[PDB]
Amino acid sequence: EWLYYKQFKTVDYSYRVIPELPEKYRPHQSGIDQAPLPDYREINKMPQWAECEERRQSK
Amino acid sequence: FRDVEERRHSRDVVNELPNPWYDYVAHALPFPDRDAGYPDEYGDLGQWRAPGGPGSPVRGPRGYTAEWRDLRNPMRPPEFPTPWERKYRQ
Amino acid sequence: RQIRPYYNLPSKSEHGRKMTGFLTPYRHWMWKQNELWRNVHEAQFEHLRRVYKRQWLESFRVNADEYIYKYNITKAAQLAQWECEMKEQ
Amino acid sequence: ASLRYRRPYWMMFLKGVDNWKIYTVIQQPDHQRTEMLYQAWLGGLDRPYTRPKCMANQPLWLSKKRHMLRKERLDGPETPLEKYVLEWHKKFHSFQGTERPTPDDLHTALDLVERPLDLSYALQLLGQCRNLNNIRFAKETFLVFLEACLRVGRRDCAEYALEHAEPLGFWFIDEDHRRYLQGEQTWYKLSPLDNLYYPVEENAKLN
Amino acid sequence: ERGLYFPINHRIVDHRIAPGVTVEETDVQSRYRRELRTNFATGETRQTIAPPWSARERPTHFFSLRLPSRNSVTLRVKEMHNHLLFSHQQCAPMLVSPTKLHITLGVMTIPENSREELVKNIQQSMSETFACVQPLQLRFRGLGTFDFGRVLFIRVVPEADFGRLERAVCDIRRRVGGVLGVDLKGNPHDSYVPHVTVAKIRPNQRQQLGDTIPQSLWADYQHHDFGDVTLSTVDLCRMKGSPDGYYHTEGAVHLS
Amino acid sequence: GHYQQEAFEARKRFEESTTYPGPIRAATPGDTRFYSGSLESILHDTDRHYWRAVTDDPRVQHLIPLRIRFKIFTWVTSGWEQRMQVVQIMAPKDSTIAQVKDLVIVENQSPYLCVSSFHLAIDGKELDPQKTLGEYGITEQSQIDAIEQNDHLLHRDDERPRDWTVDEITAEDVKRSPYKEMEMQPLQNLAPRYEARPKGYFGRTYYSGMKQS
Amino acid sequence: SRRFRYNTKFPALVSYNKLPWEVVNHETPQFHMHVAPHYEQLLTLAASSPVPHIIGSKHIDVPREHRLRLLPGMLYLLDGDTLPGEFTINRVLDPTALQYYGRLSSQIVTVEAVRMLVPDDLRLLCNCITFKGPLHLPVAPYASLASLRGASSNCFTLYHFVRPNRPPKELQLEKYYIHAPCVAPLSEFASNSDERGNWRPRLQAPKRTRRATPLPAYRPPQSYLMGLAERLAVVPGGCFGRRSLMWGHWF
Amino acid sequence: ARAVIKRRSPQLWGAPGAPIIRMRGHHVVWKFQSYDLVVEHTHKRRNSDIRLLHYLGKHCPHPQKSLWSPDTPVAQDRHLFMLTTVDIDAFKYWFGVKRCRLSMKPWALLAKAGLLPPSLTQNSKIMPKPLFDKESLMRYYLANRKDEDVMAREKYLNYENSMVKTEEERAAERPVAPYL
Amino acid sequence: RADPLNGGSSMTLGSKGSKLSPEPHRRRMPWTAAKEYVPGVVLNARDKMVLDGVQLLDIESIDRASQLDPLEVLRAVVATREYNISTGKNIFQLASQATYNGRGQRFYRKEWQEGTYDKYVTLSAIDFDRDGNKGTAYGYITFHGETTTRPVQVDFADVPGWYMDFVEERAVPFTGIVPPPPSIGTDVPVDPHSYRLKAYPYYDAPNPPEFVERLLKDRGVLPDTP
RNA sequence: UAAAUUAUGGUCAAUUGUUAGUAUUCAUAUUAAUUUUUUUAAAUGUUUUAUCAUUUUAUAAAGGUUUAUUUUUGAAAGAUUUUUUGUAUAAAAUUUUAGGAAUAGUUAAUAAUAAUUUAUAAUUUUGAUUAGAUUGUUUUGUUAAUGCUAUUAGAUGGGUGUGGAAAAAUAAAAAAAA
Ligand SMILES: [Mg+2]
Ligand SMILES: [Mg+2]
Ligand SMILES: [Mg+2]
Ligand SMILES: [Mg+2]
Ligand SMILES: [Mg+2]
Ligand SMILES: [Mg+2]
Repeated sequence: EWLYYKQFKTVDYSYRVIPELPEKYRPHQSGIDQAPLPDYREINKMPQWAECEERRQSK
Repeated sequence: FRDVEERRHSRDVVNELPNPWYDYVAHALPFPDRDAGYPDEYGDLGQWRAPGGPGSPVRGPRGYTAEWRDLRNPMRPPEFPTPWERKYRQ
Repeated sequence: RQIRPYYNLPSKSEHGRKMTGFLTPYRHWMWKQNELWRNVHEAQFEHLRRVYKRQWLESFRVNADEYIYKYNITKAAQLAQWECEMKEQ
Repeated sequence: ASLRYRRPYWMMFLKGVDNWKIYTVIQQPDHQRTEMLYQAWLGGLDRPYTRPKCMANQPLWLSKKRHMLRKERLDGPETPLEKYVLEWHKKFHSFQGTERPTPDDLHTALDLVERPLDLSYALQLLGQCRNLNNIRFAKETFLVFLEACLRVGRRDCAEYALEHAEPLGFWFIDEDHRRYLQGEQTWYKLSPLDNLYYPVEENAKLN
Repeated sequence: ERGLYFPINHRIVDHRIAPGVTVEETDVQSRYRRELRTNFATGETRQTIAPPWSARERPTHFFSLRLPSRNSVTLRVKEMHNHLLFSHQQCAPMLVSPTKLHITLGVMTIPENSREELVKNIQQSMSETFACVQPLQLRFRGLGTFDFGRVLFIRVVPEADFGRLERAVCDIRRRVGGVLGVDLKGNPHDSYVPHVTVAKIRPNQRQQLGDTIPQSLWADYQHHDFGDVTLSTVDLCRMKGSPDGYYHTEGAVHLS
Repeated sequence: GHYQQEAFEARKRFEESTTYPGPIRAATPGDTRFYSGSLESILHDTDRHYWRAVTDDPRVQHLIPLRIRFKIFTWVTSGWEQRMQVVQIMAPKDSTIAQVKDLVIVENQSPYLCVSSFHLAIDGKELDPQKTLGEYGITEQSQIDAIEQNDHLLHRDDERPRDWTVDEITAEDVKRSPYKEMEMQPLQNLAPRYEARPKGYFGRTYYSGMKQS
Repeated sequence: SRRFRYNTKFPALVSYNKLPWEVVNHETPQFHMHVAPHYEQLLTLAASSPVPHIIGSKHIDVPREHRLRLLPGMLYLLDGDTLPGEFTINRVLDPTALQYYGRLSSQIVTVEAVRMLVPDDLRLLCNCITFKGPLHLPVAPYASLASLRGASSNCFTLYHFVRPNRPPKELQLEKYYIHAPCVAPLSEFASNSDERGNWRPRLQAPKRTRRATPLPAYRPPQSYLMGLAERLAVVPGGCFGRRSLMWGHWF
Repeated sequence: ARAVIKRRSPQLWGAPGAPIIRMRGHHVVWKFQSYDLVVEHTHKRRNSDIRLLHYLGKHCPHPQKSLWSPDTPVAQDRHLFMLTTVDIDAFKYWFGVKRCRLSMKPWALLAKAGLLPPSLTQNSKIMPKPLFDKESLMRYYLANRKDEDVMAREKYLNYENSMVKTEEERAAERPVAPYL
Repeated sequence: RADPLNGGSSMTLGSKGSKLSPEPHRRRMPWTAAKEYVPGVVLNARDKMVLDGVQLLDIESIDRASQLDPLEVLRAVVATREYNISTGKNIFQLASQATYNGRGQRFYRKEWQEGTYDKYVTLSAIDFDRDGNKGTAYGYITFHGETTTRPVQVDFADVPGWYMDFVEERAVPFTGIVPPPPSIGTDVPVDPHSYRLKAYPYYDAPNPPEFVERLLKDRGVLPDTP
């Protein structure tokens, strides 16, 4: 228990969870750009099992 | 527990004997009953003064009164002829 | 403190305390027993509380009204003394 | 051990929120333009924006607008089923939805299967109707599901639904539907109109 | 920022509201310094108050010091009328004509049956009371209100021969109300407040005029000084307004 | 309760006394504005800031301190709360309910109360603007509510103001009304900073007279 | 905790820490939550002893003018089903609302229907509850409800007028908690009853040769428990009772 | 309710809490050390005088030979002595009327004096703590229970008023002839 | 204050209790009211090892390349179901299976039926939010054959500790209204053969012998040898 | 404007320098101190709880203040089926520098007013305000003695204002709900 709480800067060792405040706390200031837009046609290509089951559907 | 205890307590004779500590509160008042040895209006210590004197709280105050009758002339022989020693009455 | 034994209900959590106070029925029964015993103690204890309370109240009655006796006599005396000093005045 | 005296009163009973100390210092100018940049990074707005005074969470309307501006996947719907699944996510997964699906909507959803891909889709819908949404089925539900697993020529899933029907929550399976999967009755159902046995290959004995 | 953080005049607890209410249930808001605004500011004056049975009946006759001709008072009250009427002419019915100005020393109800016995007896007692009193020089400055701002009058300052008035009045008070039982609207063991009534709102008037004389009229004349007057003449008057053009006078006494 | 009728009856018997001389105002003191303590306490008019052992003659009360209740929407950080604000006048004994409305309108110092027309009512029944307090038996103790125009629309989402927690506040309404005054966008000293009560204060169910769990 | 004396701390105008004023919304189930347990008590009263304005012969009629200074708070019972004029009709079919009328429908007259009626101008309300069949209470002859055909044609209605969005005070139900005895159990011994001779007294307790059957042996509970409910100040069930008596909680 | 708790000397409830009777003395060499019985609040400040309700007494924890009394061939009296000064009017006031708390060590003391029964913490580790079962206790209770009125009157005399008036002092206090 | 433990007796701080009164000790914090709570941590805590070797998808992964064999989907659904019952069953998981959403049935939590504790809840009505497994549940509490007058929100309806027993007699259609079950002292004449009272206000249970053995073998009365 | 006695009462005031014509508290004395010496302090992990939360745990950091610092019970004590009360924030005294001049969000009335309400305003030579020094009204030393000469330490503004009360960011030696 106490080891777990120890990682927190609680001044009195009070069993409370107090986080820290990093200089960069948010993605944009950490250099990270906008989440990359998904190519839609590439993820809409039918999977392998679906193609195999189409092959045994025509059989 | 209370009952067994009351029983063996009332059974012993050394009890039924008043215990000054257990029984009462001698004085409940925050101030003392009589003056003990505290400095006076002049600042003098308890040892330097005896209470009851001029610093103490005041005591306050046609025909004849009832104090007229009890009095009697030394010339007349008194009530019960108590054998006073002459030297003492002198 | 409230004693937390090892056979209390273990809480599996990494975000908080490792052991929740929840009792095996045995622990509950036990606790009840111990606490009965201390009840036995505190019965007599508070009994003595209120006993001393009435003791103190009664002594206060008696001594305080003895005080009022003596005191009233005193202030009656002073007041007599004053109205006399004013007749003289 | 409560955070009562560590953080501003309005933050009481605050949970799940990431690094709450942030929202303590947001008044300060640099933290505030940091947040302008962050909201711009999240996008969905015309203007430079910042969340209101003491709010730790984002506004309901704002996150709703974030949710509705988020482009769904499957831009290519071909089968009627895929159309209906997109409509299904529209209606029943809408942000803070009051409404909940009906067994009839699941029957409807399950009747549009053609290819095995659509079986996977309809089946995940069914998965959400049991586990996520908690919806009791009807008798004809297993009928539907069964004929659906027949349409695609995969009968594995049907008997896998039989051997344990309690987790999937089919509370009634007519005994003949069991037999058809266990192999006892060549046919699962007879179409009254057809007066023939289903499926047709078993009906080859009926001819 | 320009004063105390909590101005001292704004610290107010209302004890006529139940305890605990203001802490939890609701807060009570009021402009509290209209009520706390004092008897000097409002211009109220506490007259001897009538017992209910006496309060029921109209007063009939009153004692008055008659103002002589050529007064400082009458003149300045005329000046005040001029000013008031130039400001607001809605005052016109409220105002008392300068002809009727008199000092009111007390008010009384005489029943109509015993009328002559009472007027003769009163007149006599009055003449005996005022036998020794020489004329009275009194000072008038300041305005005040009776009956909830319906009656507007000129105060008689206790800076002068006023003292004598107070004994004098309190004697007739103990004769007229003490000896022969007569209805003085107050207690005979209490002294009346002498005044010169300037504006008044009667019951009939009250509908068109309003329930109280707005303080905006007389605010500026509130402390105005009307001057000194010596008074030799005491009257007992019945109130009839058409007999001589002055209050009808049932009795008179000369101070000399 | 018992007090009210005890003192009413006492007054009423006092008025029927054939013989009474009347009180002596040298024996009937007023009240003091000067007493120990920092706070200025307003009391009953039968009561004094000193100790008066003797019971004074019952007087009719010419200024009746009416209390009139309103509903306000108080902004707390979590969202809006509907709570109660009393306005207290001193209304002359014989006054008309129209005049009571007028006195009430002048006495309120809060910008959020009197915006539209309001009707006085007692236990939900409207009062005639025409008649006297005498007729309706209005006393200090009597409970008087006040009902605005839009108040019967408050069960909707329109008339009830919109909290920036769940609702868009736009450049349309940033320049108008309590929203404008409030300054939604946080400043360094945090603007007018309103009282806040958290979301889990009453639990999952809000405040009630009846215990719901 | 006791309520503190006065607020000198914060400006009055701003009002600061104030318990919210509870207001009853008629659109939600919560409305009925408040109103229902009153109705039952009310009907109970009507079953024992008379109360004056409870029973009207016909629908009350008032002008538009005097509408809101007469109606609000009014509660009266009628024989038939007729819905007040100029009132939009809302059926209450939502189950959560219907739910609170459970006790009233089981142990008093069965509830046939519930209706929320709102005036066209929208500022007035009428809660209309239609009961079916005879009371499951006994009805006194001199009692109010004895003047009604719907009790003792078997349907009859309760009508309650109220303003919307008001505190659950000024719907006036609390005047009705006057309590009169049901004389049904003693009706047996009155000189009017002919079954009073079929009565026989037990003056003396009968000789008993057997003790009460002993309770089944106690099984100590097997799961984890939250600790002494005594020390946690939990009343015996988390239900009712005093924390000093711990009866019926586990051990 | 302190943001950063004072970690070393915690208590229960807000300070100043209910008054508690404590033993305290400055620390020194064991040869000279004395203690003070003190009624004070629950939360102490740097100097113990700031919250101090009353001063109950000095207690010296050093067994002493009694040189004040003459050397006495009596066996028991020549055991060493332990000296303590109790103020018992203040004690009975504070404890009884004001309802104090008690730390354990002062409790042991006042137990020795006969003001209190021995404490909860004084353990002969010879005996165990007792067992209990309700049916046996019930048999013992049905066996012995006194009358209701006797018990009520005992509670009356112990808790409420003790000093009562016999018929005699009534008869002696009621007025005689000229006003009778 | 209103209801102390053993009256005020102050001889130890622990003598009072872990809470001084049922009622909230500060007026500004109402939720401090004494309830009967439940071990939420353990009873939520669902088993994530049940989801081992499964291949779940997400809600918004609708992609063609993303989803899987219908067989894989089925064992995924079964794994998820087993994951949700993995602790106990939530009310809303019990109620959706019963007729009429289980209106009228008696829902008892495990610990309410063991020991001298006897309590259950008759269901008055249910609101399913869009997510099952959560919601609001109202009903009547019945404690030792004594029942509530009006319905109440059932507390801890979401925590998975609940059992019930389906009876056709108790079922109510959504049209009608769930009646409160009769409190056995008042509405129904008290009968011994129909219902016997487990425990009453001054009662408490006799000592189970294994506890006694254990406590003496603890305190060192009865010996215990390694 | 008279003595006094039924006699020592009412409980201890007692000063110690060997100088250098004379005038003036001034070198070398005793007591008390600093010079002067490890026999009284002490180490870090406060604690429960219903679980990412919520209950318990309120005056030793610095800055330099002389017309200056002032307060409740709603927490706990605390007893009991539910409501119940009123008293408080204000002042008066005591206030330092060898050679001495002006100070200022400013007084009082109004009022839950007025960054422009009204007024012949307020503090000061009976010593102000700035500025130096300084921790304020039972604590010591010397002495026969009115004196002279010490006394630490601890309350340093506001800015989502929680809490009964701000006393709230190492530095105990206060047992903190079995
Ligand atoms: Mg308390
Ligand atoms: Mg400090
Ligand atoms: Mg300085
Ligand atoms: Mg001073
Ligand atoms: Mg001061
Ligand atoms: Mg700061």
